[PDB]
Amino acid sequence: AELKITQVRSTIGARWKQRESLRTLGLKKIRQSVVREDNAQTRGLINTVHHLVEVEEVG
Amino acid sequence: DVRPKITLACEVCKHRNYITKKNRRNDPDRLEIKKFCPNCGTHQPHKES
Amino acid sequence: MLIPRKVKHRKQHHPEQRGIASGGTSVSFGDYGIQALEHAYITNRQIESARIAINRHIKRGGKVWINIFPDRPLTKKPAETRMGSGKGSPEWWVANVKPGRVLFELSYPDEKTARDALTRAIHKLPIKARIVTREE
Amino acid sequence: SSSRNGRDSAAQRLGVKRFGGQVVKAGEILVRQRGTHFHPGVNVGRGGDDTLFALAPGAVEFGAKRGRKTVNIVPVARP
Amino acid sequence: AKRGRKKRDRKHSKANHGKRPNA
RNA sequence: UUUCUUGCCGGAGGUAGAGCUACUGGAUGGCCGAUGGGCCCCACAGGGUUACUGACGUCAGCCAAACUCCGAAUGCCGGUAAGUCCAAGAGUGCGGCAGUGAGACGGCGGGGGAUAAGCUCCGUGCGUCGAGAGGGAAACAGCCCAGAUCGCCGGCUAAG
RNA sequence: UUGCCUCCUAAAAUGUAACGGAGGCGCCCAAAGGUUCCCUCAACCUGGACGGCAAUCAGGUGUUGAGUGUAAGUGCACAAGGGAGCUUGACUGCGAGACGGACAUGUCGAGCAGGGACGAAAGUCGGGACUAGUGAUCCGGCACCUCUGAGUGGAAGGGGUGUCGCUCAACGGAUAAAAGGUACCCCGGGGAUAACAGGCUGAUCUUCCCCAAGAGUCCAUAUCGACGGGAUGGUUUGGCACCUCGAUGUCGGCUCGUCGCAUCCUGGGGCUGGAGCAGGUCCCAAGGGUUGGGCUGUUCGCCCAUUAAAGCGGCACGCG
RNA sequence: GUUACGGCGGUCCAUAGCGGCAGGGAAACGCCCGGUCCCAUCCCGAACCCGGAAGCUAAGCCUGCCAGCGCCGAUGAUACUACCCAUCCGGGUGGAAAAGUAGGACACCGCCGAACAC
Repeated sequence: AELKITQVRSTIGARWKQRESLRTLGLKKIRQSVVREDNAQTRGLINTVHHLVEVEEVG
Repeated sequence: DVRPKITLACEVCKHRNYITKKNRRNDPDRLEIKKFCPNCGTHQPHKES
Repeated sequence: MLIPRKVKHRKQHHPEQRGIASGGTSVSFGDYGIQALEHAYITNRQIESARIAINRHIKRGGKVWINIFPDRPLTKKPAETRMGSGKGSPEWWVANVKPGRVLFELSYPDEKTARDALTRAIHKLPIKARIVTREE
Repeated sequence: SSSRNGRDSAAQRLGVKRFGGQVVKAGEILVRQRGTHFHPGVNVGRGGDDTLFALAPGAVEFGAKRGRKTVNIVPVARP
Repeated sequence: AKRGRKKRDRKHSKANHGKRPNA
């Protein structure tokens, strides 16, 4: 599958792991979106930064 | 005192080879014991100085 | 009063007032009981007051159990002393009470009198406490 | 009115230094400990102060023998 | 008492989310 | 890319939680049943007699920071896949030239305090301020949103 | 109190502070070190003159208990614990490799000389069950050396090796060598740090409830109310040390106020524990008023004479 | 190839132990008799050696069966907790603890030697 992950919140006040998960996903600014594979690694990154991103399934 | 830092010297090479503690009260007499004299290259009897 | 015969360590850290009671939460001895609903360091003086209130309300008959024991020493430093210079001496004996802990139990033939005595005890106590019963 | 306490020794930085699976060299210290909380297993020696060290190169493994935790070194296949 | 109580309780606002500097 | 993030794999822990008849210090009952005091049979043999001080033991029940038969979650140490792709402005080593070594509050875990302090002392790949403007908190360093390259007679939103 | 060791705090790696909670230290052991071998009771009975909470003892199981140079983690009938022999691993002198921890500290494989045990049997076992039992450098000794030898045929006049000398205990050790007073004080700084005031807190303080036990001649609640519990206020003593130490003047009195109500008159309820009355106790509703003297530093008080009354507090303990 | 026959060795060393009931000696493992023979008692031929089969499976050994004591012990749930949401409460995602009952278990394999029939 494919996940469109959009950063909705900011890294200000976010933990180091959360910021690094965001940049590992490829998100550097609010409202930036990245299309990634719905694999275990992507799901773990999404779980770490879930409060900072909104995830959708790409049809 | 009590346990002085006695010096064990060999009988043959007569070299003060070792230093060790000994309770003078329990062992008042000079501590004669077999030790290794590097000058002699072998174990020789050493006694307290 | 209730004071331990001895304690291995007489200057202990404050009991952690967290979580609900995991043991002693049901009436195991008497017919009625007083279940705590908030955390509090219930002191030996409060225990004495509550048990005397129960005993004087039930007068002649009945049996009272005091499940909690105040074996935790809370220390107090001498009055008008600055911070530091060691820990204070043991001052109060408290039982770390958590919500759901049954503090006192009562057996008495008359239900109304038993409940009134437990109400006396609760009023003496420093926490919210309800009258629970063995019959579940 | 003062406190009789206030003394304490230096932390000795004991514990496991190479955990399970870590490749170590011969003579490498694996566990700094007081006593044998872990016992010397295979290719593992026990130091005078109870320091478990690897006797041979390999990967650190933790096993149990007669109910006693042991530190062993498993030889690593040559590449 | 009143001053500290008010300064402390004003952290219970939607904008502060239950936290303020110096409580 | 050695850094870091995520997944998985291997690993040691004794914390949170409890559990204590698993140890070291406790808790209502009766029990074969300890000194048995006490009636004594009237043995000084020997024995029931225990209204009361109640041994070990036992029965569901309870606590501990310096208790542990147990025992997480995280964290940490490694290995491995990748991800971050005009690299993080990453880690490491060697020379830069430093200042810094008075921190503050807030959230979590604690010590001292009265489990008071806008108190004090610690821990926190916790945050922010320090050194951070902007919006919200009426005003209001540390809270919340959000990190200001500069303009715009533009648009969408964050917390509110 | 200061250095070192152990534990907890310490939040399951390591590390982690406080004038946090507990203790140890800084020795001791030549047989308590090495090696080789071997073991074996914590408590009931029968008892065992004396000799019960104990003998020399004998059996069983207590299943690994039990106890065991000096506090935690370990070590057990696989014994780090308990006995025995050796004759001196008392294993010492030269020590790749690795390592754990700033210097300092700490671990050992392994190779060589010489030995000690065990030997048949193997060829195996580097001070103490382990972490404290210590003090840098300088400067000096003392033994040994294939070093130096201020022109040397040459020697005497320094170094190397191993060892010694510090409660240098303020234990990283400013000197080899050192106590105080200052209100006669001075200067450089600090609100980094105290006294006053302010601020936070509210232990203390102050003013306020109950299942009311009990007192109140009869009766919990007219008046009160123990044992316990919950708060108010910020007028005390404090705690903190946040503004101020390139200055925020203190107590008391005077003068002048202003404010709060937690009431010393004016209105009520209860008691009528006034059966009633004159009176009075208690609890609910600031406009005014709320004296003058003596003794008090007197913040406090007591006293004298009055008063309707001689209120309590805040205002930088209002106001220099 | 087989035996209630043997030793040697076997596991994140009790699911294996303790206890109770029943069974075995051709050869092994034992039991056992006297000190001429190495060796030993901090005394003792009790532990270690000599000659053994006149005699025995009582015990150890091992076999079968008992779940009584001990041991192991789920799933579920809860406690707890990382992160996240949440003004004081609390909640979501993920992970996830002993007791017990349901329960498991009176342990689990290879080398070689003896007789059996081939």
